[PDB]
Amino acid sequence: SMFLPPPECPVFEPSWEEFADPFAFIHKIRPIAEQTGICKVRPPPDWQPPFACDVDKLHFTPRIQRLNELEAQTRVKARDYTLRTFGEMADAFKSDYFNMPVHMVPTELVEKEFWRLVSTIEEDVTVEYGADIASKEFGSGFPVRDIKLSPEEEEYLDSGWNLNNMPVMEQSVLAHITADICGMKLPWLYVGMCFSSFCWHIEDHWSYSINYLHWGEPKTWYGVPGYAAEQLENVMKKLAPELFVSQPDLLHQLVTIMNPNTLMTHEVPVYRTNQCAGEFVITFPRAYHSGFNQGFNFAEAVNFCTVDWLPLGRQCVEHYRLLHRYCVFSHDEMICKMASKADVLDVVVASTVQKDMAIMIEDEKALRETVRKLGVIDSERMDFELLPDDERQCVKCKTTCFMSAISCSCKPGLLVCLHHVKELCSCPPYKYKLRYRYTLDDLYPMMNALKLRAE
Ligand SMILES: O=C(O)c1ccnc(C(=O)O)c1
Ligand SMILES: [Mn+2]
Ligand code: NA
Ligand SMILES: [Zn+2]
Ligand SMILES: [Zn+2]
Repeated sequence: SMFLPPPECPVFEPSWEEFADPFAFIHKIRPIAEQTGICKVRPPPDWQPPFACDVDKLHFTPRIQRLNELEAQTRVKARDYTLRTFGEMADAFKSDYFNMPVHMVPTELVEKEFWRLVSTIEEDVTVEYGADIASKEFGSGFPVRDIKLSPEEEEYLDSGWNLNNMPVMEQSVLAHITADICGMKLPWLYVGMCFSSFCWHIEDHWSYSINYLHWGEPKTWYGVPGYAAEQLENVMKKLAPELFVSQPDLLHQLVTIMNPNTLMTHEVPVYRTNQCAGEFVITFPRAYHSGFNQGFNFAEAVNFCTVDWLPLGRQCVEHYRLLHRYCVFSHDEMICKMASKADVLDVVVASTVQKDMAIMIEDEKALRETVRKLGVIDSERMDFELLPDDERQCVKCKTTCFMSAISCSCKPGLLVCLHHVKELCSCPPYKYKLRYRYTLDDLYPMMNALKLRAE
């Protein structure tokens, strides 16, 4: 009556045969899990990657978090903690909050209380949360090559489910990107405490994510399937329109806490789960998710992109354009990079890239015909991939240009994409130049190499 828990998301317990290949498994469960947005994966009982670190030498500065439903928070960014001192703070907080030992506090009660707490104006509870990229100063919870490693660690070094591997494996198309995009290739570490929260969001470029809880108390999740993404946004926009004002850049994205019952009242499907230590949660493309930690814990997560994802990635960039949102990378640049490496691509990958590339080329063909009819005549080849991102964003829609753009000597350095030829300046279009990475004639042999590779 006060909080009605959403239905549970799917839980999978793969055999060791099934577990051997994460991408095969994820493809397999996808028909089920994409209907719920998130799912949980329990590894085989003896898959137990060793965790080891010194709690006194690991330092980080956490973000302070107010817990108010519908209040704006920024998706990225008062004191430094070691893992030990954060833990001591975290345990004391929960212990004092409930006047109980921490293991005795029912997960159902922490959940109820979380939603009461964020709802109540009179309550002004603040907590702290660590969110930080895998670095030399704070490394992965999974074993990596560096130290002399134990046989136990060597067992899990090359695991597909070791989250350092998944990104740079042949089957995350993100692995092929040469643009560093560190925020999307490197794992992130999350040190949680009771009620510390992640707001409703989807991943950049509508990518997958995979989250492993190394140890500690559970992480509570809510997820919405990709097909219902715009439904959720419509609900949120009505209740919190300030979150939907356009952002000056990626460092100013606004997100918020919102009761899943509010979504369920508006017929948005929502699923929940308690992720416990040693379990994975996978989020699917464009699947909204949010949650909070039950207590002191330690999680690790990374984004990835399968061949299943490529056409959604193209759709995402089109969606970003319509919203004037910045891109993390150029999707077309990634496609062409892969084409230029057709001989070493996996064959199913080559086949899928070929299909996306065919759409890209046909769309590009139409756009160039349109701008020619606008009276843009001069053109010059341009290696867009050499420009810093902030030097190749469309003035109007902020898209990262790669296939082509329009420039005018009138405004040096400024570019518009071919959708916004009329937004560059007031000179007549005969003064403009079409800057292009490839002629259409360059592009067809590139696609053809993919075809040969694919057979
Ligand atoms: O704080 C987390 O555990 C979490 C969960 C899902 N997603 C994110 C994220 O930042 O993408 C963070
Ligand atoms: Mn996320
Ligand atoms: Na509150
Ligand atoms: Zn544009
Ligand atoms: Zn001009």
